[PDB]
Amino acid sequence: TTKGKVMERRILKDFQIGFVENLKQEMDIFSSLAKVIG
Amino acid sequence: MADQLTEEQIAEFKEAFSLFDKDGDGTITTKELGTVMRSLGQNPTEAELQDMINEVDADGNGTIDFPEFLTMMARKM
Amino acid sequence: GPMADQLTEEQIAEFKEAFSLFDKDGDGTITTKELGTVMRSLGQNPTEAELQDMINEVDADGNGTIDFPEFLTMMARKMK
Ligand SMILES: [Ca+2]
Ligand SMILES: [Ca+2]
Ligand SMILES: [Ca+2]
Ligand SMILES: [Ca+2]
Repeated sequence: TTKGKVMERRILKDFQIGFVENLKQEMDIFSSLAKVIG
Repeated sequence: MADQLTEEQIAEFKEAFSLFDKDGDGTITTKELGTVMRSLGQNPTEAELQDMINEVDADGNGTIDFPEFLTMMARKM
Repeated sequence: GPMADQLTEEQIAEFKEAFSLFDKDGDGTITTKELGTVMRSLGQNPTEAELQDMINEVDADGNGTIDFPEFLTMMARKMK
């Protein structure tokens, strides 16, 4: 159970959903994407 | 990129898939992602969960299957 | 058309992550269809020609799709 939860947390971090939600709010898609990473 | 995976890595990613595929139907949905996230103290909105599915839903069928899960896992190594 | 003078490794990792959101099937290219899918998530409804215009201005070798070297070159450029 603890081993499974550690695996789950690691995989969820792989979605980078905070970074992805940042793009979506910012949205010339490629310029606006440069701004988020800027 | 999924082809460059060892037997042990595939076996590991298969086990990881089943942790998310709560009903064992071969797909991960927004609801299954939400259940796991909340069990780890995260409280995503429905829109965030759909965005997460949309990140890796390559065939656009609305869920994550094991091929898509393996592509995600392999490319992020 | 140079890339930005200061291009950090972590910015490059974010470019890879952004590329992977377009290239969902992981074949190393972005097609007009994959671009349209992502922009429809954004609330835009581009035409099949508008999509081809945006592909064409990133597509440095003119083969009709965007690979990661092309994407990264354009991104570090717009980073200025
Ligand atoms: Ca399921
Ligand atoms: Ca799918
Ligand atoms: Ca692709
Ligand atoms: Ca090209």
